[PDB]
Amino acid sequence: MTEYKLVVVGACGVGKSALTIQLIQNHFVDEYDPTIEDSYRKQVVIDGETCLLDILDTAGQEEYSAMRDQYMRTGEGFLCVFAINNTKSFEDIHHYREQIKRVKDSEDVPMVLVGNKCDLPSRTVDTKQAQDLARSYGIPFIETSAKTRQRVEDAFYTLVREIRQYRLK
Ligand SMILES: *C[C@H](O)C(=O)N1CCN(c2nc(OC[C@@]34CCCN3C[C@H](F)C4)nc3c(F)c(-c4cccc5ccc(F)c(C#C)c45)ncc23)CC1
Ligand SMILES: Nc1nc2c(ncn2[C@@H]2O[C@H](COP(=O)(O)OP(=O)(O)O)[C@@H](O)[C@H]2O)c(=O)[nH]1
Ligand SMILES: [Mg+2]
Repeated sequence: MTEYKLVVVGACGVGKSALTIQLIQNHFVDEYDPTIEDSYRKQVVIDGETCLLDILDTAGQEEYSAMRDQYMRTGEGFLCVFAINNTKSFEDIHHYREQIKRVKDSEDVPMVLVGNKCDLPSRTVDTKQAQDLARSYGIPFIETSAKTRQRVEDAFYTLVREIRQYRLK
């Protein structure tokens, strides 16, 4: 099958692991160990194509090294996650995109911006604000809830679609 290497990035606590485990296992994990970084695979059919998703759930220590860069560089698309009730995690998005552009050495990298925890009532980041930022980046924006599973498949499948478009260009 066709493999897609996805990398889930974003601040501590935004829901990277919860989103990943929701997609793979269809259940919601609270308080998942923030130090554990793993890759998860799933075979899925997206727009008629059988896909093997290989999803890196980034975690643990913020590390910069030639080795780490090399590893990140193998990522084909990046799910850039913030939490809609945490403004700092949203303003961190610039940094993550900066590092992605740096290691991929391109201003064109498949990316999807994800505003997670959209089930919560105490939003601090407006949907429109994130939409406008995503538009400036030229990437899709989707709000998700790893808790209710709202748009979780949409978020990951949108990233696959972005990678497919990049490959065809
Ligand atoms: C909670 C738990 O420890 C956790 O999940 N994480 C996630 C990974 N990790 C991390 N953080 C940051 O930015 C954190 C920030 C706050 C303190 C200082 N620092 C700078 C900003 F102010 C925000 N950044 C990165 C990071 F860039 C990378 C990484 C390293 C090398 C290259 C690349 C290339 C592309 C990438 F997408 C990433 C990513 C992610 C790269 N890695 C991990 C980071 C905090 C702990
Ligand atoms: N209400 C709500 N809580 C979430 C959601 N996603 C993650 N969480 C909670 O936020 C905390 C951090 O999530 P986690 O997946 O560990 O974040 P990570 O550090 O980015 O991997 C956990 O307690 C989760 O239960 C969500 O969509 N809604
Ligand atoms: Mg985690």
